[PDB]
Amino acid sequence: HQAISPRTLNAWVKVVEEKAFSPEVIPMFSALSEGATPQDLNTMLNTVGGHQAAMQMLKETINEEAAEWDRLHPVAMGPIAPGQMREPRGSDIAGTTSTLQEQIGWMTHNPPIPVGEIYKRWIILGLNKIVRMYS
Amino acid sequence: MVNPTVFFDIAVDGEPLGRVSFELFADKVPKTAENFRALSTGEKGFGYKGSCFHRIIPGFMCQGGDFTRHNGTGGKSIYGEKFEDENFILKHTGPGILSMANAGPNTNGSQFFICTAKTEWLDGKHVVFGKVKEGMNIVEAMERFGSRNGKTSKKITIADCGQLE
Repeated sequence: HQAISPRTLNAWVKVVEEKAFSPEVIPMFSALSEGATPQDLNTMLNTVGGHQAAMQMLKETINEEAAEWDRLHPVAMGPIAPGQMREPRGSDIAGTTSTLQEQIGWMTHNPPIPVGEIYKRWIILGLNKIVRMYS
Repeated sequence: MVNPTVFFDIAVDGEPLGRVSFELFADKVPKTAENFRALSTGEKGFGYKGSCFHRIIPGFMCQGGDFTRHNGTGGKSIYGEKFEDENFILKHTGPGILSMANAGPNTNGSQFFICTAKTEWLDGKHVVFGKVKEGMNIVEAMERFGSRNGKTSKKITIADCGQLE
């Protein structure tokens, strides 16, 4: 495990500066986030300065998706079996109430809960919302 | 006495295994003790009699109390609603501790567990409310019907239960 690189981040900043919120940001965002943890995803999003209204549209979609997740994945009765992890909640998938080895476990278990891929899908839906508004 | 004592007569696929009794710490967690006591007597018209230990993890705990769905997704308290974590004064100090199962803070219903080891990491997450008095060896026996993921290999039932005195 290595957190997302400065060079990857530089390229994502370059994408976001020029291409508006044009459709083309979506495929770039997907290429640059391959194998990201939720922390990585937040780190890419954090780099975006300004575009505050757009950023808020994305957050609203994330918030909506996290609550849907929670509804479709109720928490099992605990206590958690030793050698195991709590199933993730929406907030954990979005990285706000989870930590990194917390995120990596899920992504490695048998079978895995790919918390990065799930949060990526949410982000993608929020970017589509942004693109339909502005372009 | 201030602290009630409750008994379970455990059966394994219909056959008698043995009795376990518990001290309920009403003097520290009266609301949570009363819940389990009343569910043990059947006095509210529902309760533990006939229900199963649906999840048994050797070297950890035996869990039961889901008398509404029999599989861990049900159970109900005597209060007409899930109820708050009363306190976390008492600790999970070893075999025999009796504690509330839950699905998050302040979600107690009827599910409970009996520890078969020290499970200190549970302190502040599950409300401890009693302890096994007689029949630890029966709990230890029950443990042999469990598995790593908790699936039991035979039906482990509370064939009868009630209050002693």
